[PDB]
Amino acid sequence: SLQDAEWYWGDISREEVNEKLRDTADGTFLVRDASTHGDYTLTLRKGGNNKLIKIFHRDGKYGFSDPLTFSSVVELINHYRNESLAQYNPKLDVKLLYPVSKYQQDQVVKEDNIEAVGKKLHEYNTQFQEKSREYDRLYEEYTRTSQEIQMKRTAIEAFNETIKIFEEQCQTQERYSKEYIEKFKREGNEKEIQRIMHNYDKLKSRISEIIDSRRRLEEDLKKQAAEYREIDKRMNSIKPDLIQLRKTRDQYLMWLTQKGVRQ
Amino acid sequence: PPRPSSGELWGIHLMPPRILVECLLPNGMIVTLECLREATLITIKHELFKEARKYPLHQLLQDESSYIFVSVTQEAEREEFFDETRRLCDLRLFQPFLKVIEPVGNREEKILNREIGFAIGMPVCEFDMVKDPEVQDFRRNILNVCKEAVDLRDLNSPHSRAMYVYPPNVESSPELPKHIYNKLDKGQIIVVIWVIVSPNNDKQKYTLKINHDCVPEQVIAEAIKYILKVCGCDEYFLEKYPLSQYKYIRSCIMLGRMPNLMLMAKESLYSQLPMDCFTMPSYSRRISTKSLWVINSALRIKILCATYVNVNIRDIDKIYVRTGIYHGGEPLCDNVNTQRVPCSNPRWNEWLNYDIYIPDLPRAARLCLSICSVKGRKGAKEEHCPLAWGNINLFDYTDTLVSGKMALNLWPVPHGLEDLLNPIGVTGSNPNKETPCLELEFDWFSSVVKFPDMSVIEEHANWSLRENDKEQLKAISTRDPLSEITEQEKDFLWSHRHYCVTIPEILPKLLLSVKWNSRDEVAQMYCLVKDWPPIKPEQAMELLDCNYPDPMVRGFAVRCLEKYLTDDKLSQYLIQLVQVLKYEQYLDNLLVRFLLKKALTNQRIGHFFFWHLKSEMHNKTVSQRFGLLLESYCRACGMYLKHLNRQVEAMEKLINLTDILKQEKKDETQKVQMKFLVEQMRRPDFMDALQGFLSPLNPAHQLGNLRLEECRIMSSAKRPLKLNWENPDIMSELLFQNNEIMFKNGDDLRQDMLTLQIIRIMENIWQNQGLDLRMLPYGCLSIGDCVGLIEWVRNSHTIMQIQCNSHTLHQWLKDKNKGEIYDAAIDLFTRSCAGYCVATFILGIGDRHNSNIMVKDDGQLVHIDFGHFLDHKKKKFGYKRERVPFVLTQDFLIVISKGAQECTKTREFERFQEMCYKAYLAIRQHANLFINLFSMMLGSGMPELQSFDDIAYIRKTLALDKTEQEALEYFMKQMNDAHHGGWTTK
Ligand SMILES: C[C@@H]1COCCN1c1cc(N2CCOC[C@@H]2C)nc2[nH]c(-c3cc[nH]n3)nc12
Repeated sequence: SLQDAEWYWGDISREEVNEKLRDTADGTFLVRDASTHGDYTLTLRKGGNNKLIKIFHRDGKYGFSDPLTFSSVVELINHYRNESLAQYNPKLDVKLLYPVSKYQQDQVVKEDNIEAVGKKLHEYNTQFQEKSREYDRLYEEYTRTSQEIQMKRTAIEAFNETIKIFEEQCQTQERYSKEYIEKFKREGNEKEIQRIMHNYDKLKSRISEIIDSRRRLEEDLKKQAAEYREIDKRMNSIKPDLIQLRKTRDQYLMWLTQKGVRQ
Repeated sequence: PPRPSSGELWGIHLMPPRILVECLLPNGMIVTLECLREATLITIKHELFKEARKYPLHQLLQDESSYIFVSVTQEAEREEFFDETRRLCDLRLFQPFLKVIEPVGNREEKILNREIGFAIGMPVCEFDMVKDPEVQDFRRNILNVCKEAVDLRDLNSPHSRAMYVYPPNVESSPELPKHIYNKLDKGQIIVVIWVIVSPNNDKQKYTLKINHDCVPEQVIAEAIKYILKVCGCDEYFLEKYPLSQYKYIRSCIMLGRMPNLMLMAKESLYSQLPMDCFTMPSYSRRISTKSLWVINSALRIKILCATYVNVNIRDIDKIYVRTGIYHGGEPLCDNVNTQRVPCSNPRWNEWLNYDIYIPDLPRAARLCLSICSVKGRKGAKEEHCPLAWGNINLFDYTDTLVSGKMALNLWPVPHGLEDLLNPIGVTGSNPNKETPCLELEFDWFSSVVKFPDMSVIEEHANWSLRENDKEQLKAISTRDPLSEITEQEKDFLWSHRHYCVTIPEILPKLLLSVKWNSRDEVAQMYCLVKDWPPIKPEQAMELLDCNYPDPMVRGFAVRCLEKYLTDDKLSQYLIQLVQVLKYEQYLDNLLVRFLLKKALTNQRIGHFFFWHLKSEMHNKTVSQRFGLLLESYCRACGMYLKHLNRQVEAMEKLINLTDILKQEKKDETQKVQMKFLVEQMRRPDFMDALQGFLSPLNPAHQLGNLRLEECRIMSSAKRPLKLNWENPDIMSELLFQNNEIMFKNGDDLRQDMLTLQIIRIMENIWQNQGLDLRMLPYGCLSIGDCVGLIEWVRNSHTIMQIQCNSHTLHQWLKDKNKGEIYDAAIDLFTRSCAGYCVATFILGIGDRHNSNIMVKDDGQLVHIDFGHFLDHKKKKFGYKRERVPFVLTQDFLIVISKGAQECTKTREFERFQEMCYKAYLAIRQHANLFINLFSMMLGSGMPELQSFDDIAYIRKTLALDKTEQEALEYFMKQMNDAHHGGWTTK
């Protein structure tokens, strides 16, 4: 027929086609009006790309090349739905096999009266904003958590390097100590051996304290590392639901404008 | 790693006045010492070695002058403090302890690498740990650009070194627009020159009227071995450009303001010039094959396994790995998925077979893969959500095809991204190894598979008009870079690819017709671009976007810029030129070498080159790339590194100061916060840092001493800071004596920084076309993660502040601009409404109101807080309408019509409409430039600017798919529907 076939989508934009053809198998096709009348543009999927094949028009005949043979766009689409495009241009060796039908546009409509559609559109629009606020909120905790984890990790890097310094201090003190505690052992200077020992205890204590500060920070890191993974999960669960929720909202809106008076 | 916070210690934003510091003496002793937070190391080292005598083994301690301090900084780096004049609070210590050590190694080489690490925001020694060969090769091989720059910099006497420090801020053409030349009388421009007296530095006014064509040396000779300078800042007329070409004079012409200039002896300037001495680093000191075309087989990659993914089993059903071969943004073949495995068992070992010939893989071929979650619980439609992504270059930087097993750490999905793959994303592995890891395996061809040479390319290349046809080719070149390109037109260009050389501008469209999946067509195209006449710079840039990845293509683009890109336009488009560096596959390319060469030969360029790179060092996807580029720049930028660190340390204290106000003191009243803020800004460490340094908004502006009275914490949410300085220039009474800036810590100013850049570019287009739509594009700069600076326009108040009646806005302008100056204020308010009304509609700026719009006593309109742009409201509410954000209200129309009722029926509103129509068409004429500018920003990270389908918004507000007669009728219709009638056609 005329403007009744399913692959004719009238005045859809290239973006509407790219989404209708995104991640589609080679051969998926559809036709729309000229972006720049009544000129037409067949859109075909080939090698993960969206190829635009203009449908020229001269004195009641349609075709891709100069010898416009076909007398109707329906006759052109149906022919190449069974014949390969390579006969026209060898570079495109595929056929119109997967038609994008208006079935998807009329899908999800559900209701038939403007009020029901509008009342239902208002329900979906409410749930969408409520899941967007929920998502945007969850995203900030996601970003905040990710940053504070990077900080804690760098801090633990600092704790290690610091502990290495204080441990170097110990082995340093052990080397000089013997050469002098043995000299006091014979020089009867017992109280000077106690002063050296006391400073060593002061140093071992700090090391034992600094290690516990790293232990508590490492414990906090485990707590935050998991809290990040739970946030990531909740986000990878809200993203797929939020998407189609937005699409369903847009469709109800598309249904409302078409059924309503247009300019 | 980079610093966690900006505090004086980990977990503390401010040291108390006194604090305890553990000192590790070289004899194993540990001495606890109480120090003033502001104490210097030379002092602490003194008191420490006085106290040490009270401890054992004090005999074997050498002289205190024989030691220095070392400690662990908040970057986990063990730093040696060779500058014992630094304060304890300025050390960025992790914990309060100091070790005493005898200095070793190259002391000079250590001091530089510490200064370089400070500006970078990361220890340079971390680059030494990088095992990646490409990294080290970049660090060594990039030095030749450095040397060649520092050589040209001192090729002559101080004059050459002067052109580097104070380049001429000149336009790209000395031709004066017809509306600018009218301001001159008989082609002459009156100028006043002041000369500081040799004794007592008195001012000698010497008004004179001279031709705009006359070179600075010619006006100098008037005076009835010397240099000129602008009073108030540090920009010098060091070249023989026409005085009109210099921006300061050209602006003064249109603004009617009389140019005030200062004459200098040129010896005080040459003497202050330092010795920009570059020294080779340490990594420069210490340091069978089969062609790709010979490999006969199809491409295949074994997806072995992955570690984990974060998603509860109760919501997501299965997971799979989606892969795909890409050349830029377009796939070289249909994407190939693996089998759907349960979330808890990421294992495939499934050799993915791609429908592509191995010999036909283009040079820039890449693999884009991601781990997706499938959720088929909602009917026939099963939702696919991406979990993590990653990209790889099939050829490494050495033309060597990949082979063997490989491990890859994947990145999180960028907010707002909905596609299953992210081919615009950066290549390589994620440095965060606490992320999912994907095991792959490329087959191996019993030899190192390499890409054929340029010689073999041309061999395979040589192996292979109607006037109306000529017109179709011409029109295809004129179309914008984002217009639809049908297959018929692709073959049309490909079949006439040789004739296209006469119309060089068509090359972008021509490259889109190439079957990059065909070694045959690719080889032939290499030969056409090799001998393709250079194109204009604004059009070459398009070749650097995510659509043109091939090296030969990008190389040609680079050589166009090297040949025809002025230092003015390079500073004008620097934002995008820095952004496009993310798209390059390898660290060492011609683009980066050209930019670095320009950064090292122009300080006005290198300054923003540095801050643009620094502002994204927090971003782990480009931190290594920009880190290595910053290391090379600082290693050779000469003495300006000292001034950059002065800027970095000043910002670090403002970040710390504002961090305390919004964290530790968030619940205290503003009367208490100001008390705390004034008390902190009076300390020695804070005044030494935030006084006497160059302004990051404009290194020509000298930020001197603070005016604490004018400083104030803004009574807002983000708690911004308004700061005031004194202009130390002797002639500070001319340009300005107070330089005010708003320090914002919390709001991402990148989108606002880009919007102000496009507004400048828009105003430049108008001035060249005789349209003084006097716009005030104040300065905005992002210097970190949600940290930035904004120039404070003096004497401006919001339209809501003015109203605290319809005529209220007009009666206010009647005051502060009463009398003979009235017609000037109205002319500015109108000319600014036109530029803003057109710029906001074209871009889709967030709605304006009495708070986003401001008016200066000048009558100048100043919009603020643009925020969103493009189709940002389409995702929230699915409306397919182009919005009119800036709707002139009755209050605004009364001002334009000089207070006349029936404002739509006045000659002033007629001229107002003319400016809008002329400005809208003017921009529409340059739509190729603006579509490329946004195209070069797709990998930036702004949520409202991700896919080319976001840029299509400006393709609609400019009605590009309509005729210029239909576009002006569309603009009128849009403006007339938003203003409720009034816009007429004449
Ligand atoms: C620096 C700019 C322009 O010069 C005048 C001052 N200016 C601003 C003033 C202002 N308010 C004044 C009133 O109290 C609240 C708030 C502090 N808010 C802003 N927000 C932005 C902005 C820019 C990008 N994004 N946002 N600029 C300004």
